[PDB]
Order: sequence, then C-alpha cells, then structure tokens
Amino acid sequence: IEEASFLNGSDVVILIDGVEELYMEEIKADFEQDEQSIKLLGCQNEISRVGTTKGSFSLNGYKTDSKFAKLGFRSFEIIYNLSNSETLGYESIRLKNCRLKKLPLINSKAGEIVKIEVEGSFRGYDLLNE
Amino acid sequence: RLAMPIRANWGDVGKVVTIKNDGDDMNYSAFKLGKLALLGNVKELLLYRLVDGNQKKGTLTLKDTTENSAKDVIKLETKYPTARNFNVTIKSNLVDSDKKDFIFFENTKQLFSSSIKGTIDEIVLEINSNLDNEYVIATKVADSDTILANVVNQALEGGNDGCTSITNESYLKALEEFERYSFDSFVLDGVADEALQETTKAWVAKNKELGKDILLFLGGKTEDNIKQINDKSKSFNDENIVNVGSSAYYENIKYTPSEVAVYIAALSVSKGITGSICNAKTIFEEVEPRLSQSEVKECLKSGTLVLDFDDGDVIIVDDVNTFKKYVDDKNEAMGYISNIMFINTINKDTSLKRKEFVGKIFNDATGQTTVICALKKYFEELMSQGIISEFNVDIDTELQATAKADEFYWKWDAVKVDVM
Repeated sequence: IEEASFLNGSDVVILIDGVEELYMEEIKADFEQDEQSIKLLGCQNEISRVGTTKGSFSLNGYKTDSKFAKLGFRSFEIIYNLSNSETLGYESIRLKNCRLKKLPLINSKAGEIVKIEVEGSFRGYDLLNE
Repeated sequence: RLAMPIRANWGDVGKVVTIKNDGDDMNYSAFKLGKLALLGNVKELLLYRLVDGNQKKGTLTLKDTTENSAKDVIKLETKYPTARNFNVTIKSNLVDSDKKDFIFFENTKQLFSSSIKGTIDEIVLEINSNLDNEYVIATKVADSDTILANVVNQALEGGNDGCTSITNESYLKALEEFERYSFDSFVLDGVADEALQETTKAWVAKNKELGKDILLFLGGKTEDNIKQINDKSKSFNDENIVNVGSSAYYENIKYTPSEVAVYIAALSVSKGITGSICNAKTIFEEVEPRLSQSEVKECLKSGTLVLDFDDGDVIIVDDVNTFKKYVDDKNEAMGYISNIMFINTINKDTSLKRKEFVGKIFNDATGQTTVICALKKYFEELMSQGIISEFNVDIDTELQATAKADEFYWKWDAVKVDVM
C-alpha cells in the first residue's frame, strides 16, 4: 500500500513585502476571470471565453504589530512557500502587486486573542515553483 | 563619467578632479586630448595629470614701500605647478597713489588687470577669487596695510614642465590613484607604448578581480600598420580593453589610435546602454590608412576598433573590444563594448542588491527565494524598459552545490537588441 501524503497547512511560510510573516494562520488567493458568456446566433449552448482576469486574496492571523496599518494601500508582493515533507517538492507562488482593500486598524474583543484579517487584490501572479 | 590621465603641463598634480561645462594649450593633454573627451558630451569629466617627479610650483614674493624698509606682505604662485613663463606686472595707479594695478600674463598677453586700494587681504582676495586668475593663486605673507613695490613682468619660477618626461613610473601614478575611484571607462593618453599599455592591462585585470570592471580604451602607435595594429589588438584579450586601429584627423593633428581612443571612450560613455557606436559617425575629418572589407574584417577579427572613411564622414566600423578573438562558450555579442558596459552595470546593480542583503537574511530556501525574486524584479523592470528582450535568472546550483553555509551564488542570462 504505497505511501501518499497530504500537504499539512502548517508548512506555509508567507513573505509579504520581502519580510517573513510569522503569525499568519490562513491565507487564501485565487485568480478570477470575467466569463463573458456569448450566446451565438444559431447554436444552442452558451460559449464562454477568458475575458479579463482579476486577483483577490485574504489573510488571517494573530496581531503582533501594526505592519499592515503602516503599509496602507501601497503596493506590495506576497510569496507563499508550501513545503512538503515526505518529498521535498515545495510549491512556491508569488503574488505581484497586491493591494489591501481595507486597513484593519482595530479588530479586538474583550476576552479573546487580537486577530488580524486582511483582504485585497493582486494584479498578477507567477508560479515560481511547484 | 570618464577617467583621463592627461599628460599636461596644466592641471592638479597627483589628484583626481572633476570638470563641469566650464588647460588651453595644444601641447598639454588637458586640451589636446581634453577636447577628445569633452566633445563626446560625457556628463562629467574627471582628470588626472601625468608629471615627472622633478616638478614643482613656481612662486613669487612681493614687499612693501610705505615704510622705509621693505617687508614681504604678498606671495604669488601658480594654481597648479608649472615652469611656464607666467608673469606678473604691478604698477602704481595713475590717479591715486595707494591703489596698485595688478597685471598678470600667461606668456606676454594681458590675462588680468585690476586695481585695489592697497590692503593685503583685498588684494589677495582679488587675485584669488576673480575669474581671470584661474591660472594663479595669491597667498598672503603677513597682515599689513602698506603699498607694494612696483615690478614688471615677474615670471613665476621654481618648477618644471609637466611634460618633462613620459615614463612608466610617471604613468603608473594615474592608475594607482584611479584605484580608489570608479569610472564608466578609463582611456590612455595617446602614448602607444607597450610597457604602459601592458601595465594598464595588468592593473585593469586586478581591478576586475576587485569587481571594478572599468572600460579600458587603447590604440596602436602611428607607425603600426594593419599588421602591427592587429598584433597589438590581439595581444590584449580582455573584455574591458579596446584597441583603436587607425589614426584620425579632427582639425590639425594626426591623432594617434591611442589618442583617438579618448574620443571613442567619450562616445561610448555618452551613449550609455541604449546607444551603440557600431556604425556611428564620428567628428573626425579624415582617417588613415584606408581599410577595405578585407582589412576591416582582419582588424575586427584581431579585436581592433576600426574607424574608416567608408562614407561621407568617418564612421566607427564596429563597436568591438579586444575580446573579439572570442571563445566558444561566449557568443560574439560578448565581444561588444556596449554589451560589456551593460554587463558591468548589471554587476554593479547586483552588488548594490548584495549590500541590500548583507546576511540578515538566512541562507535557507526562503532567503534564496527572496534574493532571486528581487533580482527577477529588477530584470523585469529592465524588460519593461525595453532594454532586455528576455532573461532567466536562477540559482547557481553548481557553485551552490559546493557553497558553504555563508556563501550564495546565482547567475543571470539576458538578451539584448541587435542593430545592423
């Protein structure tokens, strides 16, 4: 029964703006497209095309500093190294020209950890490794 | 920016000085070959003066007459050393006795004339600050308010010619002082002497080991034919060494290939990365010996930079360096001066990135990704500028395989635009 492996999500290593980020819990990103469905004049099933793409990303983690509030809406890069341990084939992705949708200035509850949530948009990506 | 080891009677000795848009004689390289650098419209020119060891400043001391015993109050000397017949004439003013008229000559013509009340500080300030005294410095001997004695045509003496003797020890001072400073290019001052050129080659190789890939420009002597021109261009096989082949005329002088190399270096530096001198016309009125297609091909094959009158004006036949006698691993584009300075600029900017990553980053996979992504970003910006058609920058796994913990080796490989 030959070995398999799941990529545990605690192998992530997020570098935002060239400095490693230690307290991130969850990172999400995806590369949208406008479908631009066109209904041809004679054929009876819809046809879709690539259209124009758009990036969106999200981050969750513990607040350790005011890095993001300082960052503002200035453009910045994100790099995402998902290492694998059974075999060493880390999957590395870089997000080009990210930009926060909103500064999470304050997000705090009385009897809980002060978590930070971030979401924005990135103009493009480049799959550095796989 | 360009380095210049001017063999000049004029100029500051043993020190590098920059010149803005502002020597003059035709025997002094500050204008004989200062012109070749200046006419290339390089953004700034930094000069060095070649002088024999036995050479110093001319001086002249002056005394007063208000008191019945004359005492020294003012001293004069050349701004930079020379034995040139730089005279000073001082005469009592016609209207007022106290005022003295201070006249200065280059050889005999009136370089300057002005009148000051008689106080020493204002007199020395007039002889220093005023623009016509670019050739001379005045210094005060003591504080006084007396009137000087009248003299006529006092030559500043106590020195020697800066062109007293062109020697290897005299020449090497320029390179030794240029060690500290960095330039886009450096060029020899026309002396197509094998000892000087070979010492310069060794010096530039040393600076290459230091990462200072300054561009060396050279050329053969007047008596060199295509045979000797090609032999001496082939003798050097460095990417930073250029041997101009033919002599050229600008207005009066049969500028030697080594001399013309000054103007070629000026063109190369002024062009920068975008402009290439592969077929760029030159201001020279004539060039000899004339080169046919076979002569041109042999000269270029021997690493010689060829100037020819194959059209209405003098045109640099190719933008080649002495590495044109190439090796199989490197393509022919390696042997082109524009590509060479482009590569050196890349090395310099990557050195700047190395200063940006000193060791604070760990030598793990993440640090490698950070550094290679920064380099990718810089090369991508160059691509967006249009300089680079395509590039690939990646880890230097061979040197990284044997790299210790503290060292990190990477590589780049980029393509550039062609021009026929």
